[PDB]
Amino acid sequence: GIIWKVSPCAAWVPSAVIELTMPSGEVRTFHPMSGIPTQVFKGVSVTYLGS
Amino acid sequence: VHKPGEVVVSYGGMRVRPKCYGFSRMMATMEVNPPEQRIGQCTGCHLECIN
Amino acid sequence: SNSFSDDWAGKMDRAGLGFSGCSDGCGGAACGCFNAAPSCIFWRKWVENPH
Amino acid sequence: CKIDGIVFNQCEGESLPQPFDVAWMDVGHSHKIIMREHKTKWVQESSSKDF
Repeated sequence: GIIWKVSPCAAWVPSAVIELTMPSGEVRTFHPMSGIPTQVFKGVSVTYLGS
Repeated sequence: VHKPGEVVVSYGGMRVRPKCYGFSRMMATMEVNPPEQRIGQCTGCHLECIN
Repeated sequence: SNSFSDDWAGKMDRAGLGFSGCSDGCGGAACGCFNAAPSCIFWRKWVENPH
Repeated sequence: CKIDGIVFNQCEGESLPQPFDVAWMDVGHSHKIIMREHKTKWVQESSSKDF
């Protein structure tokens, strides 16, 4: 086989790339869909929507 | 043995191994903070002119 | 809706088929009966005619 | 604020009679941990002890 994984979002909204700096000194990456009020969970903080 | 398997607790951006995962009833306490405050105070009222 | 065994069993009601219900619950040192869990309250409504 | 006399958060005066029931896990340290927003995970692997 040659296998394909597929998903029907059927939409397009702006998003960006974010790197984060915990005051302790941790650095954890993630991709927020900040055009949609999505809530990504990590550690203690959560980032959300933009313009 | 007829067991489900090992447990891992992931809790808000963390990955932690439990020695013993369980639920139980506990003896606790509750607090209260009294509501309300009051104010009054002299004011200067005078009338220069009237129309 | 007619007897109300809570306050003196069931008798003539000076209301015409008023309703019944519980409510939200105060519980703690403020209401003073020292249980944590809330308390139901029973209420009547009269449709009345003095003169 | 107060559990079993052990401080959880120092506050003002507190009542007493209240049974209390939340989940908990132990990770090898003195203070127990409680949760309400946790996600568990079940993995079983061949461990010589688990036979």
